[PDB]
Amino acid sequence: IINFDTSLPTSHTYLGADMEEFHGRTLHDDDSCQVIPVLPQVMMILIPGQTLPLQLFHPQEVSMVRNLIQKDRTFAVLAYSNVQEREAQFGTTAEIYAYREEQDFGIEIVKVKAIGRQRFKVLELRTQSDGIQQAKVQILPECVLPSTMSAVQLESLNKCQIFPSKPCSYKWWQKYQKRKFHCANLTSWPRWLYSLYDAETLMDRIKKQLREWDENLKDDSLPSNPIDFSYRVAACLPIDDVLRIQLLKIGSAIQRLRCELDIMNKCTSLCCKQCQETEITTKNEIFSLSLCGPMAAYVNPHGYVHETLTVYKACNLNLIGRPSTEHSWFPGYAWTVAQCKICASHIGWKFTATKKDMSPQKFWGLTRSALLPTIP
Amino acid sequence: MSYNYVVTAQKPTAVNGCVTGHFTSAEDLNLLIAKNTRLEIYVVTAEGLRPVKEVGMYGKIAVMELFRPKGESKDLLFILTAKYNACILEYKQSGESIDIITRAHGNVQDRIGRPSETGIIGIIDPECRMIGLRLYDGLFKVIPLDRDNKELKAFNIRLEELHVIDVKFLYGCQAPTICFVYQDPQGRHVKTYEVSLREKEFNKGPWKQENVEAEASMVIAVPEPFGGAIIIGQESITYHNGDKYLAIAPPIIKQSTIVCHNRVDPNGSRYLLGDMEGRLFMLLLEKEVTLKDLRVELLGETSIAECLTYLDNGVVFVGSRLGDSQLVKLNVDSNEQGSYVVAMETFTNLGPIVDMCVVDLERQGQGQLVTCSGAFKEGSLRIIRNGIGIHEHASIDLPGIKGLWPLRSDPNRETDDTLVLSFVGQTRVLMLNGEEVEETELMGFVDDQQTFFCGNVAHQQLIQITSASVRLVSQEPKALVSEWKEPQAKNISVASCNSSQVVVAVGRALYYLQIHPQELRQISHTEMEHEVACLDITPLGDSNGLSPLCAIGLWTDISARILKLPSFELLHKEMLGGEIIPRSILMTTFESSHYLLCALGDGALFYFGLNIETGLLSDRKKVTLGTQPTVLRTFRSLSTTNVFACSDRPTVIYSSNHKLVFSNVNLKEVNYMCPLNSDGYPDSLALANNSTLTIGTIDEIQKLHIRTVPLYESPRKICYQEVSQCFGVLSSRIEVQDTSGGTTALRPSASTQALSSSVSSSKLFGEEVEVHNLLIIDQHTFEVLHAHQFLQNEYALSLVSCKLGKDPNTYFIVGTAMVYPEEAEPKQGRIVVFQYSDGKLQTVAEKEVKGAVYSMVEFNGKLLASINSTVRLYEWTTEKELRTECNHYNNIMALYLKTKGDFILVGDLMRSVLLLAYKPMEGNFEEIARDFNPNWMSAVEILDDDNFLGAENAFNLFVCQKDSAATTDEERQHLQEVGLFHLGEFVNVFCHGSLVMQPTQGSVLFGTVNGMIGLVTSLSESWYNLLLDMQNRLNKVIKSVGKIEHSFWRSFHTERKTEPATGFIDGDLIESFLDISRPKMQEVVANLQYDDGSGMKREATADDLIKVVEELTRIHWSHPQFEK
Ligand SMILES: N#Cc1ccc(NC(=O)Nc2ncccc2OCc2ccccc2)c(O)c1
Ligand SMILES: Nc1cccc2c1CN([C@H]1CCC(=O)NC1=O)C2=O
Ligand SMILES: [Zn+2]
Repeated sequence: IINFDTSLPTSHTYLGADMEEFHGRTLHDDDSCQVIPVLPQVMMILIPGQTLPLQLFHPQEVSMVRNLIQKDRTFAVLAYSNVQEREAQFGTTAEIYAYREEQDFGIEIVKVKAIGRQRFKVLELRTQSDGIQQAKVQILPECVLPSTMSAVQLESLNKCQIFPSKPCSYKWWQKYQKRKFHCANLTSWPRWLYSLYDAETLMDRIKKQLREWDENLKDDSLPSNPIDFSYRVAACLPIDDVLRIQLLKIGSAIQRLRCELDIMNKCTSLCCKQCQETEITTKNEIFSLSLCGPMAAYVNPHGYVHETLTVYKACNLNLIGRPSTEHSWFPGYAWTVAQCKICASHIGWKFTATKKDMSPQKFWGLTRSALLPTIP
Repeated sequence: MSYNYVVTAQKPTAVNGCVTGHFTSAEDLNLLIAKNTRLEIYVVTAEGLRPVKEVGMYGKIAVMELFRPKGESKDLLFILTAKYNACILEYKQSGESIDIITRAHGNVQDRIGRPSETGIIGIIDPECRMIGLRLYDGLFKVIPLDRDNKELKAFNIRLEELHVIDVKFLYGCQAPTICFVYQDPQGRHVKTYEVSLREKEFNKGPWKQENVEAEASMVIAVPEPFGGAIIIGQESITYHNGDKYLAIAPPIIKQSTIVCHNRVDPNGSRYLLGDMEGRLFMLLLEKEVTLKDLRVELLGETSIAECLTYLDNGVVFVGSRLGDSQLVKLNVDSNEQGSYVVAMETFTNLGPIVDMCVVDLERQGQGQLVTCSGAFKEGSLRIIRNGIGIHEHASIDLPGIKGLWPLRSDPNRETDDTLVLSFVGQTRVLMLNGEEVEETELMGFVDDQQTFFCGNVAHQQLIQITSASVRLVSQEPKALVSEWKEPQAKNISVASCNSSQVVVAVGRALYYLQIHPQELRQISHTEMEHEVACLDITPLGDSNGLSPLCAIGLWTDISARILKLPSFELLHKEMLGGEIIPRSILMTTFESSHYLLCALGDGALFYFGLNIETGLLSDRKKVTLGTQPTVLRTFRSLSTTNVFACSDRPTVIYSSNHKLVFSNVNLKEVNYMCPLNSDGYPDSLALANNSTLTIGTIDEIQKLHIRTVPLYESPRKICYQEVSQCFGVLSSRIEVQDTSGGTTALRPSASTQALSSSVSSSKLFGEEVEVHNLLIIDQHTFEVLHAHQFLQNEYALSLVSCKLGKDPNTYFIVGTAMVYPEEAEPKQGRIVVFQYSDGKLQTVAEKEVKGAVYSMVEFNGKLLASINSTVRLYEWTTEKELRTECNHYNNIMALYLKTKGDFILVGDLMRSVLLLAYKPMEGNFEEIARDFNPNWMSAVEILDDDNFLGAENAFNLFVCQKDSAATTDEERQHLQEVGLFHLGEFVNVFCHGSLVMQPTQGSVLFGTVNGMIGLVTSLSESWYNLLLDMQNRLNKVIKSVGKIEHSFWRSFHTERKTEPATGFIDGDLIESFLDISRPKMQEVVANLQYDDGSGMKREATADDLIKVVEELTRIHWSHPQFEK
């Protein structure tokens, strides 16, 4: 990547001029029952730690958000098992960190940037007179587990539990496993099995696999903490809604990291969800043009949100229309609509550089909704 | 089901702490030993350790330290539990009453805080100003030891260093001063801080040293006059003081990590050091007074030691969690032989129990539990049996013994001096002088006839009954005085005798004889409908050794008619069990009660109550003691009388609370026995099997008898194969990288010492390799009959013994994984089917799977195996191959597999539980229910069709349940939590062992890391409710050490959530009801509701609940008294 600031995509500059920023400490108690407003148009499955960009034009939505800015600034994003029937049993809370309202020309527009915070289960869903939906919600706790050996560790061996910091050498990981899981001899299972349930080892395996697909991730872009790392990878994985909802249901970082590793090993190809007879791209093509990762939520001019995955090369797509820089999510690039050759479905857009110096000159933005993960 | 009763069968045996001091008195030296929830108090004596007091606490003991505040006459004891219960305890003795007083107590947990990696560290400063607690990263907790602080109120001082490895208070400092090792990005360092008493804050310490050994892990505070600190790493030992630094890295400590230490003398000249492999070392501080150098000496090998405590007279207590604890002696030959250690006592430790199995599950003969116990060199098989032990004093090799009779040759002497033995067609006499036994001839006794009865008789005479004749012999003249013969001179088929009267049976003819001075008179003659089988004339009740009743067994039709004497008239006829003929008939009085005992050839025992006046049956009860025919002989224990039953399983019959006990004798086999009360063997007995005569004395208290089979390597899994009379044991041994392109063993061990051996392939640094094996181990001698070695890097995970399909062979079947350090998830493994025959293990078949075979069960004649995240059913074909029938993908690794009927319980380490049903008409599995609840799970078991038991992180049990209150599929597929309980132990294995230890239904045994062994059994709702209420009432009456609440102790606990127990009755609590005073029992049961069978609850009495609880105590093995 040359002449492209990978921090621009996360800024959402297309939303407009500098937006007022709010620092929020609102977190509901674990297992608490709370009533949270739901925006009707939003249909995405939000993952904790994932930024959601929203543009609201309907008076009822604008008033609810303006009222929301005062108070918690928290709204509920529902993971819909059935989009047509509006059926959702699980969801993620979203907290607004950036807000701007435009009244120019007498047209009232609210633009907001929000971050996913807490997972929840839908106890009840009710529709108010304004048309806004209020959801009865039960907060789902983030399960943090102690080390497996903490229950069985010898007190004499407790002194050796902390170990000298690694210079990810293979020799160091063998030493880590032997020292960390030595008390496994007291149990019915081997040390290597405990490593399969160890967060640090699992994150290292995900980082190594990601580095192979994206050598450009030379820096430690991923978060050090297991919970943040698990949420970051889950948001960026190009997977179908049912798999994403199952990942959202997981309450343990260890389980989430294991599910992500299994998906990364199992899935190699991405295809059109409609026809399913077109291979749009491969894992090697996937790359992160944003600090956040390969895939992020972006909002269109009509307020619709698309999770767009950045790939160097896409195939079996037809380009319709002329390149436009208008409302471009990636600044310095023009977008042209891309349709599947067989079924004409809108998979995404091809982004072309407006300047010769910029690298990459061309890249493809693919919507997760239009893509199905395929296992060879 | 939803109502469970959990009780301890064997208390934890592993030692997690050991301290010395003066708790019992200022003049006693004590050894205090921590065993999880138990505290043992010994007085150190020149002979060894005197047990004085054992106590349980409602907590896992994490810190145990003795200390003496100013103005205190003797030491106090500080305890902290794993749940942050803190207390100060005082020992109070009043004559023979011993109470543990709680001087102070309180919970010192912080509402938020990250528990440190090195765990809880508790330390007391040498001035006894304060207790310091390192519970959480970033904080040092100080509890002032002021007399007023009886709630143990504490304050926290921030500690910039967030990764502390170890800390101590230093000696010889002006203000309390800590010294600690910590790690940060720049390395591993040691630092000090003073504690400002006025400011409640840290002040800069006297010294520090950065960049110490990367593996520096242990701090030792050296007393005055030197002061300072010793730091132990992996290769070095350093000393630090304000201006002083010393360092040594002796080769002698290169090989293993030092992990415990102990100060030998008060001034710090010498320390004991133990490494993880059982090496014991002496650390010597050399003085030039200034410290000039440090020296390390290897003293020898001990059990791997969690804790070491020097006692006195060169005696060191070794506390072991991986093996047996020991008392060891440092020798006095240091100048010439160098320093050596010799073991003087060994203490049983069962922990860790990593697997176990039950043998002889049927309750006719009590079952035995065999455990895979220990690890590495301490690895062993432990065989546990509950029974009456006999202390053998003498063994004599005389084969063919058919009878044993005690006799007193000298009328003046009370003690028996003669033992008479019968052999086919022959009788021999043994003379007993002290412990010297010599064969001799008794004049007046015949040696060419087998003796039916021999004994001392009235009129100072001896009697010998033979098939040929009845002989009466004088004692002082030592000659025959009379003889009785059948009129036709026919042989006597069966004989019965007592001091005054003799009854003998020839065929159906029965003759009654009485003994008169120098005379034998035939008082009565009788004929019988059937051939006589057995006769008894024991003189029950008050008489001059005179019995009015004769007991007879009839061969043609089995019966136990009782006849009047000298009337010879039947007064009762007893029930006939069936074709099997009666072998032994005995009439005995237990306590003041009178009973008639009949034994049968089938080994059945029928006991019927009798009345001396009426002699009719009171109750007909049959108890099966053994398959072999049983012989009954009366013996006297204390003042009471007991009966010893001779059979394949020797049995003693007790009488407590006017009931009839049937306790097992811990002896292989006994055909004949008699009491023996001689000057050399007082109050003893003589036993005889087919080859040997043994003189011994009964233990007098039923105890757990544990046989240890050392393996010198780690036992991992065990199964019993009955048809082969052997156990299969998977095992592993560590080997080190050889210079000759190979690996060599550290020592000989069961897998390298087998009678016969095999390998999976003929294939051909200092790095360790694990080598895995299948051991075949003889169930009677525990010889290693065979050892099979698996492939290189092959890990053996699971083991079953079973039959499959239509094949009549029983096989050992092992599941494996191929483990490579580069590969995290195993991609290769196999299932191997073995057959044990001709002393050989044969590989009958082999199946390559693409993953780790974590678990296996025999399912309805088929093999069910868990490979990676898949559960697979295999059929065993007539071509001796495993054919996949079906395969079920899970979203979880199937680490835990259990089945009942067609149902399958699947579990993972994260507490994810899946219930599967095999559909026969679909040849596939169906998922019935699931429950995902992230938490470390260590074991699972199926209680019944709807309830599943598991053990999970922070030492808890749980029960979950397939709800029947459901119509929705979503409800049916969702498991209900119905049981939660903080056990306080880590469970590695659940196994069904019904009535092995024979109001409760079912029987699940579990084995734990600490060597504790527990039982779970089911309660009806009515019993659970009575027992739950009794708990709450017991809890208001029972004195808790440290004043910890039972409800708090048993609350389900994780670091994130704490929840009250439910669905579980604490049997250990319920059983303590038997120990409280009579007034306290009645306040316990006041307003209690005793639901008898009628459904109408009435008021409970103390005596109701006494009998209820006493019956509960009989479901499991009893606990040994600690002190004498
Ligand atoms: N910060 C950050 C950060 C977070 C996440 C990621 N990557 C990812 O999640 N997947 C990812 N990446 C690179 C190449 C291929 C990738 O998917 C593999 C895949 C393909 C199809 C279906 C399912 C999985 C990152 O590259 C950076
Ligand atoms: N103009 C128009 C009308 C209807 C839908 C959409 C647009 C533009 N757009 C995308 C195009 C890709 C981009 O980089 N930013 C966007 O906003 C849409 O998704
Ligand atoms: Zn298509």
